[PDB]
Amino acid sequence: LRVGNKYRLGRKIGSGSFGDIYLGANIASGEEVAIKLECVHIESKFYKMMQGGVGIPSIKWCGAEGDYNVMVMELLGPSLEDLFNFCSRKFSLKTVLLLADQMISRIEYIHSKNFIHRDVKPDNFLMGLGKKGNLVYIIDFGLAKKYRDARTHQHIPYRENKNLTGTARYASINTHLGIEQSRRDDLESLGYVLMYFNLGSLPWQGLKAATKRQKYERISEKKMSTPIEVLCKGYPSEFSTYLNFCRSLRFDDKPDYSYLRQLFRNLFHRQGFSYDYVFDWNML
Ligand SMILES: Nc1ncnc2c1c(COc1cccc(Cl)c1)nn2C1CCOCC1
Repeated sequence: LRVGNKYRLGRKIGSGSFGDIYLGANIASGEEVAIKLECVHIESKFYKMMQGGVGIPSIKWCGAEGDYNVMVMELLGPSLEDLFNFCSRKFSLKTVLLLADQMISRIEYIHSKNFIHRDVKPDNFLMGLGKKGNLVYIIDFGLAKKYRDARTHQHIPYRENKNLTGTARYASINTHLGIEQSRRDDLESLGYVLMYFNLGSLPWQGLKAATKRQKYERISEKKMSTPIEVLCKGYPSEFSTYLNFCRSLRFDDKPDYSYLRQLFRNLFHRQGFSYDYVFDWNML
């Protein structure tokens, strides 16, 4: 159905607690686009304030189309989780390091603009299209939220007893504890995703859990009993240094992004990798 006067709806590509994603187009220009339908805005504030950033998708139209809330953004490519499968869920160290630099930068971008993602995972990272093909994009469906006042820059208050927000498998340890999330948390999650790409699955993954709750319970338990040095055994120390650093951050602490990025470029240099920017999936 014709929506936003100029966008034709189309096949639905994905469902989610967030709503549904449909492929669609622009009757006028004819540009493939993605559209999200939500049962009759917090995501809108994040996008229009991340606008212009590298790896931040463009929103082309916001509003209600009858009983639903619409959001149209530029079409992007596969997610890192899709590519992970395309590559037998085994990423070379180089691709992991290549991705690590970009992903740390997106997160820092969101942070420099008073927001925390809160659901950092393979699935929320999509590759660009065309010549933006090697650019990693970050997508927010609705968990992004301010962590400081745009004006004053006062960091939001500390809080406990909060229910699990974002995916359990990649959640920071304090999130599991019910602690208000902050920048440190977006980073820690990224820590687990990076280890997830090296191992192929985290040790708290696929836990025999009778019910939902017991599920988040077992994962939380397994995550807190798995020491970093055990989780990263057999891999470059940088991954241990990364996770340990994030887990050290105070609640309102400002992360040292460059230190983290450099942690991985020092490792890139020492492996002797070629600086040819090619990810595993564009190789034979
Ligand atoms: N832009 C996109 N281009 C190609 N594919 C896409 C997307 C989005 C985000 O689309 C929107 C549109 C408006 C608002 C919001 Cl949040 C998200 N998701 N997906 C896939 C859906 C199925 O599962 C994996 C990702």
